[PDB]
Amino acid sequence: TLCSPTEDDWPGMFLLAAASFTDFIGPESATAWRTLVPTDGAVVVRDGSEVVGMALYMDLRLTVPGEVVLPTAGLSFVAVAPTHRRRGLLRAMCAELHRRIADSGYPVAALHASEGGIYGRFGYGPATTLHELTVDRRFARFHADAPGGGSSVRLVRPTEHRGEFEAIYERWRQQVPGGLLRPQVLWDELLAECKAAPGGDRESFALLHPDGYALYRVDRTDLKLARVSELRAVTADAHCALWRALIGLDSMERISIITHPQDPLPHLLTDTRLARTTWRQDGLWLRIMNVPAALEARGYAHEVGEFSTVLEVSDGGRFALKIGDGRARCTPTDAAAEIEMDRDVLGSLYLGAHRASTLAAANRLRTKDSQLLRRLDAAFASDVPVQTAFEF
Amino acid sequence: TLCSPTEDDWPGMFLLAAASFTDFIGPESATAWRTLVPTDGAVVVRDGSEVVGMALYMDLRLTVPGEVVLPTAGLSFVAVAPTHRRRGLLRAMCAELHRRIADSGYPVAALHASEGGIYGRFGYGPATTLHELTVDRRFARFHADAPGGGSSVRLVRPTEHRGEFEAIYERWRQQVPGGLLRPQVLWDELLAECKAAPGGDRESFALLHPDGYALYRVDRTDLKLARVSELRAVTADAHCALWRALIGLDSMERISIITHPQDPLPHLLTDTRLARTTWRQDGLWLRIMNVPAALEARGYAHEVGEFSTVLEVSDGGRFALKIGDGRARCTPTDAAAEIEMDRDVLGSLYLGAHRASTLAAANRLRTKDSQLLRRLDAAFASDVPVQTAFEF
Amino acid sequence: TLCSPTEDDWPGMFLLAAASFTDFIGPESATAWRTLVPTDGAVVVRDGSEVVGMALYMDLRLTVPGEVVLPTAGLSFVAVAPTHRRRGLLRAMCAELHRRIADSGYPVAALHASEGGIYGRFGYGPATTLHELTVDRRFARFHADAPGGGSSVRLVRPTEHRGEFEAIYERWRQQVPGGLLRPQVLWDELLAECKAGGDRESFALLHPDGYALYRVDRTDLKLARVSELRAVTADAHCALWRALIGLDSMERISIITHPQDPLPHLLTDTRLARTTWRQDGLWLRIMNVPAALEARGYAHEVGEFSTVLEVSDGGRFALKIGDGRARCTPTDAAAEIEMDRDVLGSLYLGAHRASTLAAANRLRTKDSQLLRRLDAAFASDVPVQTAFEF
Amino acid sequence: VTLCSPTEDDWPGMFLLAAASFTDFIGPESATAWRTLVPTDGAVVVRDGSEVVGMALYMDLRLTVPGEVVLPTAGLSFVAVAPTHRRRGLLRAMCAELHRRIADSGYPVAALHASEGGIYGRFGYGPATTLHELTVDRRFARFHADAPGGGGSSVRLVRPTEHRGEFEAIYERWRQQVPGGLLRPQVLWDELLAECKAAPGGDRESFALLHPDGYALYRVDRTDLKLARVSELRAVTADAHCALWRALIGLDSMERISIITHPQDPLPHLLTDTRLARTTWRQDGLWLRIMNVPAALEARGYAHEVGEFSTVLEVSDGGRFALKIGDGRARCTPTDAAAEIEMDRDVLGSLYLGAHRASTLAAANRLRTKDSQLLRRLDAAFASDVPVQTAFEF
Amino acid sequence: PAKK
Amino acid sequence: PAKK
Repeated sequence: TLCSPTEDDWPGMFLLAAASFTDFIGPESATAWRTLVPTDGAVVVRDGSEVVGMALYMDLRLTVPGEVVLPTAGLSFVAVAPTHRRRGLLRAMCAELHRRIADSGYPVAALHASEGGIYGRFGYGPATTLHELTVDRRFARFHADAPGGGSSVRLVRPTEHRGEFEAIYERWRQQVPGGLLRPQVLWDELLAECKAAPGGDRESFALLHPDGYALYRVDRTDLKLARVSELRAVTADAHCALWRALIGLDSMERISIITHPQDPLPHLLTDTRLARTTWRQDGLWLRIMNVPAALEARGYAHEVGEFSTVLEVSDGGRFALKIGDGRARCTPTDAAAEIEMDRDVLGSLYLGAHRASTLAAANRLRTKDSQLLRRLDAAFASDVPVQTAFEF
Repeated sequence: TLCSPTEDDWPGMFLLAAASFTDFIGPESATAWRTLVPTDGAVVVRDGSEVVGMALYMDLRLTVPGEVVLPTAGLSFVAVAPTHRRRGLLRAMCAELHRRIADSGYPVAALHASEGGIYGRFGYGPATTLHELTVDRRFARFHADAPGGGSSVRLVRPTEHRGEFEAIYERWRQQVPGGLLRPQVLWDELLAECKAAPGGDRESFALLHPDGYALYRVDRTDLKLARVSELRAVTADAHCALWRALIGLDSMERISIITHPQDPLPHLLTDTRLARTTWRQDGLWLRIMNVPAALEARGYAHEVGEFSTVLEVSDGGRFALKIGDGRARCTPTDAAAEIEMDRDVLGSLYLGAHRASTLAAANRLRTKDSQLLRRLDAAFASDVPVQTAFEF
Repeated sequence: TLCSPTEDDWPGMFLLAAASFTDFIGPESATAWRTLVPTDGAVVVRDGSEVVGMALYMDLRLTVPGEVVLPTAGLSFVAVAPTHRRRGLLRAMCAELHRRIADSGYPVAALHASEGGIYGRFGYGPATTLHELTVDRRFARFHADAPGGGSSVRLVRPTEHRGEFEAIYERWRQQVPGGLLRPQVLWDELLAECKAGGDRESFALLHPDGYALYRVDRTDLKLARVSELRAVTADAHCALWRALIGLDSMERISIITHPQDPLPHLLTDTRLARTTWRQDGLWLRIMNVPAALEARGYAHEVGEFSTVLEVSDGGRFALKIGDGRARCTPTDAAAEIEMDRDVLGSLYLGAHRASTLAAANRLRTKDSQLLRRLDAAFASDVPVQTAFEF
Repeated sequence: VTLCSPTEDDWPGMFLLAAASFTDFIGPESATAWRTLVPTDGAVVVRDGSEVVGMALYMDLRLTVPGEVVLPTAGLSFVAVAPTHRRRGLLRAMCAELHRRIADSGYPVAALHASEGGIYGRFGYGPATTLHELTVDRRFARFHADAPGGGGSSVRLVRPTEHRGEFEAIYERWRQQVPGGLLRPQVLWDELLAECKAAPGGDRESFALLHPDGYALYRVDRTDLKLARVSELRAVTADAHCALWRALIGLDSMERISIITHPQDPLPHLLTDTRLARTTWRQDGLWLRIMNVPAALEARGYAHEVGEFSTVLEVSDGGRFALKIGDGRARCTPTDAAAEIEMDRDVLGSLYLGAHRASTLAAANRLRTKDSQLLRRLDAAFASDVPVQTAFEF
Repeated sequence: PAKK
Repeated sequence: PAKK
């Protein structure tokens, strides 16, 4: 049987979590994140009795291009016990939740993936790209053209300067596509991670600027590496100044960060190659729930000319689309399709990470008119580069 | 003293090469590539006597966006002896050659870099991106939407099917931006690499299609890896069919390739993540010699509207630029600059690898009007994704 | 900007320390180490406010050749914030402390380096040499000549036998060039480290004339790291190694020791004691050139000789050496030997030969006989060792 | 099982034993060149009964010792026992016979390079030199202001085979003025300059850096393409040494430069950061056995710096010798007088070139003596003015 | 960095 | 793959 969990079902859920997720934050931490789950925003499958499958969405706020902020159902905590595997439990659970997500009026739903081959079938496409840059800071000399050739950056204890990080991040997320609202309970947990753990992670330090900050710490195994967990920069000045400081860490050999494909750091240095890209992976995954609500709400490029078409989502209806002067009108229709794609393919397009020509070349979105293909690339392209906010 | 080498200077040059380049093709091979060097297209520095520094360009043909083919001076074989290092020899040699390149009417000059921090000062910017994808082929299952769910691909000895690879590659290079003409002497050398080496590289195999081919071989250390050295695909059918075949190699665990950031292979599979990006690096580097000749010859996006501006190259004059209906008129001027950049920054923009907003965010190209910044991104964006042809 | 730290500045300094040093002892431990820093021994740079630069010296007692004990300024805790680097902050701080150290009357100052390239300009030269031996103890068999071939060595908990290690160390440091006095607060902090998710339990091998502090490595469970081996007699040294090679659990035993350690010669295979790692240990800046040279003992073997020594920006002196003593007095006479201040630091304890430095042109002289005489005179009878990191 | 000197027919069987017992076996062709240095009755073999199951030999070498004095030396090498005939007594029998011949041939010293450090002590061989691998990360390497030659550089990049004469003249000068130096006959220069070419999928091509008073042979490591291994750095003057290292450090292609050198190499002191010259490996090099104590000790040069002093020295099972060192030379004749200093024969080997101090050996109890003043004087006397080096492996 |  |  499938149903909404009572209070009594939570102990069981945490066991399943602990057995399924190696990075399971823990019972007390998870209670903080469970405030973000709305009434009937979580489902469990009991064994006829113990819990054998679960899933839930949280109430997030995703920033999309043109600085517009959509409500987003953040899919998370999804697991099926090894004893009840390959039995229809995920399919039954991932529907139902999508029924509840759609009934609550969420234009989009989003997740972070544990494997990239599970989520495509449920209409989730990769929407942002993660991009690890590792800099050998012994050789890193800045370009003459880089800004700031007194220092405004400060080295501080992260816990002592909570409020400044909130104000900076609040600015950040509102202007950057892919940004998420970070409620108070998530800051509680983030500043709790900064403290020195007993025989595990080392102590976290912060570099603070008025327009930005970096959270970082030395890696436990590699003592000469500094893992920057989070760099939030609202101005280019802050971005440059924060990296000037990071490269000033004379203790370290290497500085690593998980950032986005258009991070300007390689161009800040004399040698572009010194900021080696060591690891690429898909970050945020999107399933567009309400196609016209999602497309209308999004901003588009002024530069491209006015154009009209009809778009089909594979088992998801068919929609007239007119884009012009950087905004779109999208309405349902029975008229013939000029473009066809699976629901996930629209997700990848939506924040502008993946080009429609690349997807078309793989035959993932079909269209006859080649001129209409080029106009999708230009239209769905994002002015501000796309970034990944935080995992959930 | 600095001068053009006589026949007698070549023995000496090869010694310097052998001491400088670990991947030095060898005296007999290099004689083939030396047919591509034009009269007075190479310089040597003698010790007052033995050769202590050298450089040269070859006569290449680079394809640029809008399928247009520019003559290009391919900088190569550049070295300075460890005994005569930090003495002004590279600066004196890299000028002079640029004098000869400019005098012969080459709109552009290009190279491949041994270190990324040497070339920026001489006006060379990274123009293409290399992108190693490694696929675990045991898990790689194709998407329903992928083409071809008899086989037209054939497994053959590369040397037996030279002429078919030429015809395929000739098609390829003419349509893809970053493509290079491959003269007969380079095919001679490529098919000579295919043979089994004595206790080194293994034997090369070929997968042949009418619209494409793949050259590959098993790695010497990792026997379960197949290194695809070169995949040339003119249609999406060929691209898919060639990878279907490659993933059919039941012997191997992994297939790796050095390709471009918009290679559609991840979208061909069910799991996008199975095509892991393992290595990113700058490929082809461009120095624009004649700014208006280079910009006028290039194609531009129809989609973006008509717009005019004035562009300054740092110590390289100042140019009026009007772009509209997918073509540009560029002429010298003394009028004030709306956009300013170092000569290398134009190189990075030219094939459309790097966005002007990313470069501007690093303060590498300066401009006041933000609307003019967005129009450069759109205009210099390439319709066909940019690829790297072959090293030289 | 530059001024001595008040009581409120220390919270700021430990933040700078923990950011600059991965091996930072912590606030509680650094307060114990601070009792060795004198009044006006520390400097800070404040941003004007928060502290962005620091440095200090500790009151140490360094043992030099001829078993002579010198007051020594122990430079440590030197750090410049990553925001304010390449800005003259280190240069300003170092010059002020050297002014203070000099005016206070210290003949020498000393430090342990995080990088080898920073310290040569400030007058500091590598004095001692660290030398890691790693013995594959499965194959280790002692020579027939090895001393002591019931055992006098006991296996003990280190915290239970503090007084004995103090007594043994106090003997050791007084008779060995490079030996440092170890006050009560550093024994407190050493015996705090013995107790055991990180480092494993430290054990002790106790002899009347020596001790060995060792523990099993956290990653390599078949390796025992000897953190500290202090031996007064040769009997002690050998008796301690027999016991160490006694450890059946381990495959390898490792120690950070000195180049002239007699462990290889104790074994039938000298090659079994593999020198894995080599590095400089203690660095020396001679503050007062005449005071340092006259306080030192020299080799009796060398016959009497007289010369004129110049330090680059540290005076010129008539150097008379004979009968294992030196007179060092002012002069304007033509210089016979010239060197930078750090070069003398490296000669001082006797680790580096003047021939080796002369071959790299770090000390110039046109008389080759004087070069030979310097080697012989400055050589230390007892081999040079490294006391402890500070 | 009978011991006897090999005939011409036995060498094929020796090379079979060589190839089985030595992974780094130069090969038959090379071994036939090295065999010109093995004098008449220089080799012995042991047969089963038939085939050869044990072998040993010595070469006619010339070792330079302190005070620039060149002693004839028996270079022990090619020593092998078949794996089927171990723990039998064959090596003991063979090494006993060779040392008998070396003594009758009038060699003051015999010498070898080890394959294990625990086999050779009981046959009277002690480690005499020390090998020392420095590894400079040349990206960070910057030379000190005081370093020589900081105009046109005198160093040239050359193909090693094209300038044979120049490397012979430099090496001949080097070996004569440096302790541990060995004469390199023509046949070895043939084999050394045959190695410098490129091999089929094996060792990469060797290059050379030539100075008037110095040279340096180097090649890129087959596995580490960013590492240049310096096989051989011979330098006469201090200028030649620095000039060669500036060139080596000028290899922009490479990340690291490594070399097997000696403990007193002045390279670290040539840089601004001494710590950049990381000693990555340390091992015993040349091993010595004193055959005739009077001829060896008298022929060596000693430190002028120490005053005159006399003593009596015992070698464990090799007689007893009065010794009188003073004014650079030393007198040494056999005697029955009570020993003041005792040591095993290998311990004299180690002291001889001057790598190891007598204090160190004494602290270990390898040499015994009551007078500590006599102990201090031994260090001083036997210490070498010119640092000890390791010429080439044999 | 969080949850699943 | 070629030349330098």
